[PDB]
Amino acid sequence: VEVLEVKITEVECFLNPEMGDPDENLRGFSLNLSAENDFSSDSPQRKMLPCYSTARIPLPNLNEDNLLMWEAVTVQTEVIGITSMLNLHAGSQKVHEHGGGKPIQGSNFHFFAVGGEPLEMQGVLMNYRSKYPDGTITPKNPTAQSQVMNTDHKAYLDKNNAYPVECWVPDPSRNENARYFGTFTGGENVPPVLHVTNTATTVLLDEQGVGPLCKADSLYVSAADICGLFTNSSGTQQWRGLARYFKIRLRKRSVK
Amino acid sequence: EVLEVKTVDAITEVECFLNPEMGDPDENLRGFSLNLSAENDFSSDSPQRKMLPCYSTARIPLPNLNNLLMWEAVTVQTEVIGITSMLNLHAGSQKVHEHGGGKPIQGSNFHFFAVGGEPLEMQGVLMNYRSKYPDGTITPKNPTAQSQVMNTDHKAYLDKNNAYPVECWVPDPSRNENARYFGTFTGGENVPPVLHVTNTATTVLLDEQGVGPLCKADSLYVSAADICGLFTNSSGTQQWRGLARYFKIRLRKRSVKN
Amino acid sequence: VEVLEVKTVDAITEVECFLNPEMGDPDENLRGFSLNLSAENDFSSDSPQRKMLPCYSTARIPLPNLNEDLTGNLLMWEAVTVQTEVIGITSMLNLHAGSQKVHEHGGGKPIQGSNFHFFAVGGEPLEMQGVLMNYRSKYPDGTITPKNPTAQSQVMNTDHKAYLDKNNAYPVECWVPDPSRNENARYFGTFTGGENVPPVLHVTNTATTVLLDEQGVGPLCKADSLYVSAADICGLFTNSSGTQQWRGLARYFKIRLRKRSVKN
Amino acid sequence: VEVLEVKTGVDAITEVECFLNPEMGDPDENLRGFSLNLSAENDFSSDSPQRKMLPCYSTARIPLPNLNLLMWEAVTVQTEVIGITSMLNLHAGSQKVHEHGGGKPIQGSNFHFFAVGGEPLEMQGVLMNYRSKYPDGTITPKNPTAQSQVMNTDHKAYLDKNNAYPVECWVPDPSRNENARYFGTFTGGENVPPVLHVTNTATTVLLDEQGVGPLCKADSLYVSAADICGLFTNSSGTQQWRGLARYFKIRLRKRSVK
Amino acid sequence: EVLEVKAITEVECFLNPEMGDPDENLRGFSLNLSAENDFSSDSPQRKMLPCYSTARIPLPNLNEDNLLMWEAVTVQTEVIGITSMLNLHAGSQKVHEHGGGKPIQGSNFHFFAVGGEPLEMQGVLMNYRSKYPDGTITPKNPTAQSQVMNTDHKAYLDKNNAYPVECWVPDPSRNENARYFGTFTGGENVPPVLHVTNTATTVLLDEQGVGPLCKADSLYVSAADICGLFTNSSGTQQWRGLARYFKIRLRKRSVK
Ligand SMILES: [Cl-]
Ligand SMILES: [Cl-]
Ligand SMILES: [Cl-]
Ligand SMILES: [Cl-]
Ligand SMILES: [Cl-]
Repeated sequence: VEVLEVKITEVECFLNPEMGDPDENLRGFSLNLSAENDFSSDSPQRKMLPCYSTARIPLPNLNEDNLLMWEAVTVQTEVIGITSMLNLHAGSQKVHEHGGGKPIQGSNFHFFAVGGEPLEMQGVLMNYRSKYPDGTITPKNPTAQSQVMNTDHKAYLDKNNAYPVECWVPDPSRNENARYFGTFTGGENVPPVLHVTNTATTVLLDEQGVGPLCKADSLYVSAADICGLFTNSSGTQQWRGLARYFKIRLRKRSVK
Repeated sequence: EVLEVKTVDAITEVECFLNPEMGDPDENLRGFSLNLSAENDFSSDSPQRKMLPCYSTARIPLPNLNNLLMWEAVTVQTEVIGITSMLNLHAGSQKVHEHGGGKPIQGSNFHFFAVGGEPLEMQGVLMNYRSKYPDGTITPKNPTAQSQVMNTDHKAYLDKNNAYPVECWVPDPSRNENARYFGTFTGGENVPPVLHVTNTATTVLLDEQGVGPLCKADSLYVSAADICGLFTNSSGTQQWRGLARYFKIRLRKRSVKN
Repeated sequence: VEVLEVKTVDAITEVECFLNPEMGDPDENLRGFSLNLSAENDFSSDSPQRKMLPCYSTARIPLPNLNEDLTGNLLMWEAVTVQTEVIGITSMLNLHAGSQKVHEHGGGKPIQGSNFHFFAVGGEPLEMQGVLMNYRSKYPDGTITPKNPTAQSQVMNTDHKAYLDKNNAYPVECWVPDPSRNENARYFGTFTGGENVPPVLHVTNTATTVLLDEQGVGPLCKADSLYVSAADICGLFTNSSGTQQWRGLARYFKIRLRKRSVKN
Repeated sequence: VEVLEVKTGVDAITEVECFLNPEMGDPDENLRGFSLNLSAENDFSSDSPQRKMLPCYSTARIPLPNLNLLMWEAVTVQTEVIGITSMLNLHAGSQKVHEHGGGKPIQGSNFHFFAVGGEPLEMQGVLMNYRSKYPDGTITPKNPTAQSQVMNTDHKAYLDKNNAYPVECWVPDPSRNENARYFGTFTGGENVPPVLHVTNTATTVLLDEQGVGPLCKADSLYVSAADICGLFTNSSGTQQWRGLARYFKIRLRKRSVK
Repeated sequence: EVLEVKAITEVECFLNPEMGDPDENLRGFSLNLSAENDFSSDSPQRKMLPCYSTARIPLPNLNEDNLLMWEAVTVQTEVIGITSMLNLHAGSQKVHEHGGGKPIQGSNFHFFAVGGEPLEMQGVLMNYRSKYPDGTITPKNPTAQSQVMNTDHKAYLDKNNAYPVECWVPDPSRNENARYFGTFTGGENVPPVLHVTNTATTVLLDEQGVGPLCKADSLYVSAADICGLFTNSSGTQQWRGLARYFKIRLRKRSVK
């Protein structure tokens, strides 16, 4: 529909990570990782699989102000609790005899989105013959083509802690009413590098000065913040994730 | 000679996904190469077709037109699709140690794209001129020792998909007057892959004088190579892994003298 | 606080400060180091020694009172810019004392591994949010750590809010600056984790950070005080034996301030 | 050398292009672009490297159209390393990374350097070891002392012969080269990954603060390069330097001088 | 008071490194590093300690007859001989059987300054109980506090080859009349990364448009360029240093 003239409120929210949480005391961690399954019998357990975080954020009803819609203009966001990884005394395997614990390191994924509706996602699989567990939503009727680009695998990030990170990326051919940003760093011993500052703002307005338009007086925040692998004294490995903070500035926009 | 920009229906967007062409050794390993061999003498180097990753290319047809009118490519949005699929450490990859997770994809990688008004122009360079390339590949014809450095005979068009091996060919900086190309190669056993996705990033394709690629025959050419690293199997065999690349291109009608 | 016009002089002032690090100080001779790090404590049995936990540094700098009376425009000090650097980085080029040989007949092992470089400047104490690796850790007397933690303290638990109101008491491993508050401060930090991460530290008297927000307003010093805060964990020192210690260094601050008018 | 006005109108601009080959040592007719195997652990008192083990600076004089006063002025250069994807061949020659693995990538110490000047590059000599005995066909610092291992102002030369000046003996001289522009990056290490970019969208302006470029004496332009990509590890454990060609495209204009 | 800009001279100098020079032949190298000395008994040899380089450059007298001083406006600088490190055939331990020699690598420090008086140093020590050798100038009467900040340790860089790099840094609380720039990179395996170009200039003017002012007609250059460690065949290690070029553009400035 036709976007018209601008006619200014802040929302803030703290999205928890969904790393698998194998029992209550391991909130923020996945189950121990399995290794060396044949592509032809790869059946990962639910609690081993990090999933995308999402929340529907209700916004003030605009009935007392064609229509009006909230417009997202800017967001400030950071990963919460980065210094917790300076605890090298709890749970982690010694680097060597008499040494402290092994830092969280290895492959990591840091990702956020702000939109006027659920994030649109595309499925890609490492191994199309993976049997995903109950409580996950993964590409339906995958083929070999699902290990590169198969355009049947389209979804909405419409449920929290359901869509595994290894199965889904944001869809660049859609997401007209959202902005998203992500960096993947892969490797056995990659160091995590995380920055905090209250002086960083991201602008959400497009080439024509229009931010995401909030449908049904709601916005969707999305995140995945896999910080790396935690190595237990036994040699077992677990994903560790951290919460993400969002502060979103919005203004009223007339539409038709 | 390039004249005036034109100004209803003087703008068009086209979008597509290019699939990677890494070798596809069997019906279930689409997006991977055959296991890499090692330590072949220069005198007896005969790589199998399915071990060799190839440049991806496609020709996108644009609406016909008629001091000629041509479509001009102004901006591109591109990312690699499926970067999170590397967070599956449970399938096929060798354990990092006893009781450990699978080894992540890592090692030598190459990220490349191009947008042109005609096929990408390539220069051939070889690690080993005596390498014997298999049927189904197109490689520098009749190379010499000189072909291991610069040999100006090795000129080709990226004019066929899944045929031009990445290890044999580079974009030619002495040509490609009607195209824009971007590439980064990172070599090493342990190189971490580092990949960014956002729908807010745009490359401008216009040159110093405000002209983008002009599409001959109302056709646009997209080119890619996205080798993400090596997958290490439980046995210790390694394979290339690749991913698809998204393109969105904004074009505009431009007038040209005959 | 409704903000009005910048005054112009006798309108401008500069304060400077050297903040020492609080790495734990295990004995009289090892100022700037932690106790030997322990390893492999079960989450159900994790009681770290006071001297093993580096803490945030903080200092309160007194400023000149500006108001003849408070009876309906106040003057306040506004922080505009800061120069800051880590003091003594070249001390890590001592490879002859205490550090394990890299191999037979080799130099000592450089300081390396996980590090955290953090600073802030505010018109009030830094506001902090608690997050724990392990909510079952038993923290020692003389530290201030998240009260009544649950499993949610391993992710985000909005109950863990604190003021950095005391030097050498808030452990770096329990607390981050709170991006949901600190309306009247500016903070900057980088965490780099890994067993063999190289330290990369720059010194120059030519670098300035601007503390003004989008509206051109800097931190406003309530009660004629400026709060500086730092954490500079440089990495891990590996002794002959194989035991490791955090090493930390002091941070310089030079802050320029101007007189700003406010309503009330 | 008094500089006056930039000349104007038709035929006031020219454009030269050059593919400069690397000079890595070429130990036999088939190993064009490599060095001889690296020796190791020679005492400083008895260090006598074989010529084919020593990479040298590349250079060429490019002759320009005769003008006579007018001189050609170099204003821009586009430059690129050629064949960077050739390092994705891990099947030929190189030591396997482990049992059943691919070949070991080229990695380690690397040097990427180019220059554009209106006369030969001016160079300063600096030795790791002043007692090194250099072989026939190489040009190295004369009568070096222990001071040659730091700064000896005696060691001035012109880059006036291709494949003669060893890269280990010479650096561009920042106290001279008023009539040239040089750019280099040294990365040292046993395992450093090579990182190389290609794009036809990057230009270096060669104009100084006053807006003056290299003025081309005796209607000559001097290009210079060193592109040591890293070390190739043969399956026996021997190592060789691997070099690549460098492309130049230089835009020039006529400048008035008295 | 700093008055008006009155014309122009250029000074140049190549400042040698001071790495320890253990014998006549090993100019530009330290003595083999010792390891594992107790804090309570750490007595390093003179020839093992790299020191700061400095030189006072004499300028033309201005006020033979508002007074005039020389103002330093720009500097071009680079490290000289970076390519010498491509000699892997001399002295260095092989990387493996039949392999080339081990490149120089590990901890490095690259620093320069330009002032109109001597560089002002602050003392900080790894180990305050270190006993420093004759021929060096180090913090007087140090305490534990000398391992962090101890304001007693102030000194002018007044003597070439005397102030050990490991004991001193530029003082950011002082040096109103100099500009300094330095990077430390620590670690066993750190690669040296060095750039050369005759097209890079550092501007030395401050916020108010004023460069360093040469107090009594002299300009002071300071440097330390520790490139990393050379590993001999035996396994022993020595610092390697390189000279630094400076070209400094100066202009006449009126003062009170
Ligand atoms: Cl699906
Ligand atoms: Cl050909
Ligand atoms: Cl609390
Ligand atoms: Cl000479
Ligand atoms: Cl002192």
